[PDB]
Amino acid sequence: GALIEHHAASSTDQPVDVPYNLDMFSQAAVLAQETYCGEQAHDYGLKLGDATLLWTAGDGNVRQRVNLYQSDSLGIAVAIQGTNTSSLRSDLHDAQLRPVDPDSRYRRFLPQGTKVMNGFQKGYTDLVDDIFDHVKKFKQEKNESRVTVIGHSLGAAIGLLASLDINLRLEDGLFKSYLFGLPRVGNPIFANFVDRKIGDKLHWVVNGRDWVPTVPPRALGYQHPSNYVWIYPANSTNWKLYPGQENVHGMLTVAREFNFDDHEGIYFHTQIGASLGKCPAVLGGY
Amino acid sequence: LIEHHAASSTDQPVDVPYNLDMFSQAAVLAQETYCGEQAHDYGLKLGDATLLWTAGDGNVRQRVNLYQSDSLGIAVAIQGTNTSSLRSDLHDAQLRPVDPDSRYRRFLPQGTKVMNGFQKGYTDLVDDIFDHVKKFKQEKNESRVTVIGHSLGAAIGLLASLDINLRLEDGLFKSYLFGLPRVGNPIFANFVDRKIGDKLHWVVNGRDWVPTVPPRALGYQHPSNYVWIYPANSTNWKLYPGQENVHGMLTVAREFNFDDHEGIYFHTQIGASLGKCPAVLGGY
Ligand SMILES: *[C@@H]1O[C@H](CO)[C@@H](O[C@@H]2O[C@H](CO)[C@@H](O)[C@H](O)[C@H]2NC(C)=O)[C@H](O)[C@H]1NC(C)=O
Ligand SMILES: *[C@@H]1O[C@H](CO)[C@@H](O[C@@H]2O[C@H](CO)[C@@H](O)[C@H](O)[C@H]2NC(C)=O)[C@H](O)[C@H]1NC(C)=O
Ligand SMILES: *[C@@H]1O[C@H](CO)[C@@H](O)[C@H](O)[C@H]1NC(C)=O
Ligand SMILES: *[C@@H]1O[C@H](CO)[C@@H](O)[C@H](O)[C@H]1NC(C)=O
Repeated sequence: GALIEHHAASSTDQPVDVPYNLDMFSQAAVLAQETYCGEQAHDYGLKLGDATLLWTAGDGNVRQRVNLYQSDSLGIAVAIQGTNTSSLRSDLHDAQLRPVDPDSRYRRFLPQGTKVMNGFQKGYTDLVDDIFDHVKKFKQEKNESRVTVIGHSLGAAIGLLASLDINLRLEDGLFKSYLFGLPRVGNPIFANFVDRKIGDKLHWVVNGRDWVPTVPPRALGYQHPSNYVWIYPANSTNWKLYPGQENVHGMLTVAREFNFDDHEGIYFHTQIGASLGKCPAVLGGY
Repeated sequence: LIEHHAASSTDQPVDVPYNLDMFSQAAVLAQETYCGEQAHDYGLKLGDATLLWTAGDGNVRQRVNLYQSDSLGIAVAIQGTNTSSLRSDLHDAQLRPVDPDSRYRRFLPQGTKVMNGFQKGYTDLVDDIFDHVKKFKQEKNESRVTVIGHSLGAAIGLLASLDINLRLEDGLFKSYLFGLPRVGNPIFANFVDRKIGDKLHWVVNGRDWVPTVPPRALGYQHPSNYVWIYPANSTNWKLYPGQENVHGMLTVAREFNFDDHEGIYFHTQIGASLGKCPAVLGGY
């Protein structure tokens, strides 16, 4: 249709050592994986690391599966199910890709001109009311003010929206966010806002030459938030943090030499992937 | 989405190995394409180059000026445009990747695609260019043919350079392109490198937007080895090897402007609202 002529930042900052607690990142990883376990979905009481399963909705068909835990280190942890690269390759076309206004439940908290990808926001708005209801319920039952949002893949995209929304609309806001294989979600206005409001809480990681964080493309006006960890090579222990947005020393340096395999793999010693991790999911070991 | 891959070279930039006298000589001819009153001043001389023939008027077809040049031979310079015009017209059907025109399609790999708007710009002129290149090569006893262009003219120029090299006896001597937009897909870009890579010289000025469009996300890929003048209009220039070099233009990903398209390229001014008419070689 038309070329996006808006500018956007591409950071030139040098990559730094990853400063985060990787036990917590790993704990998030095993929960991200458990979202792909259908038979264990309503196994309430199941414990994965420090996190005990309390509630689940969705099934990966009409709505993404969401699993909610009490976790010693993460508080009330909400993990959202992702998908695989062949589903994303099939589904990301046409109306899905449209940059749209924020849903009315949270539109008034975000800058004017904020846009997010239609299919990702839809994935979120189909779950948001049940997530909010059950977060509030279990925060009250467990006397827990901390809320962590976690997700891989489509789950990471839904997760970014949930993390920002929870931080703006729910009392106590967000504690942490942990996102794995994150697609682009919104425009530069969105990305700057994410940085401003949840930048100090947000943790996200890209595995090697994963295609997923290259889409939707910058040419459609989409922009990542700041500071991703890049695991390179994929599945290795070689990780660094790439400051600012769309860092030129990172992903950008291979973004037309992607593959469809690195999306699933080993993230900080834990397997994540619909075809890869086990059920129930195992923490660490790789 | 375009799920096809494409190369993005990681090779370090190197010094520019080119004869810059010839690149500047091209630059004054790229500018003269913008001079409408002088379009038919046959005999006019700019550097080592004498005007022999002109077609087009910038309205229905781009202006093309044809010279005899001591250093470049029969030189064909194609008029470009300004960033404002490109911002307005690069939409919808103009951006579409299309098959090569039947005149040259069988010479190009299967799967080659070029931007529809730029190919139309060329195919509106190609027959007149071919006829007159042949006419003046024979009249001047000249086997060297050089193609030159800025802006849209650089895009039309790239197609001409390849087409001439494949279809015309003696092929191409040199190509000099300034502020080159993307023109075709990776198959095109690879083929350009294979067939005219050792003849091709092209340069981007600073944070010029034009060489960022059309986007890679629509399937477009630059050929190898651009000179980058950075900052814009300065004498700091390096060559960026391979295609879509990650150390170059891509490092100012999305922080373009609409002003560097016109400016100082190897000491000579190029741009529709910036030169003199007649154009001046060097001085800046
Ligand atoms: C990182 O780990 C993943 C998961 O083991 C690897 O994915 C496999 O890659 C091969 C080809 O590269 C495919 O044929 C398999 O189907 C993939 N498995 C899955 C479950 O996707 C990936 O290749 C690894 N990447 C690197 C760079 O080692
Ligand atoms: C390089 O040269 C060109 C010479 O025109 C500069 O373009 C001008 O820039 C100013 C400030 O942005 C604009 O207001 C003018 O309209 C531009 N002129 C034209 C004809 O486009 C360009 O800014 C210079 N760039 C650098 C980095 O020095
Ligand atoms: C990917 O996920 C889809 C949708 O759930 C499923 O039908 C398919 O079996 C999966 N593909 C692979 C290769 O595992
Ligand atoms: C750009 O070029 C076109 C020629 O079609 C002209 O009409 C327009 O006024 C020019 N714009 C500027 C800013 O020089």
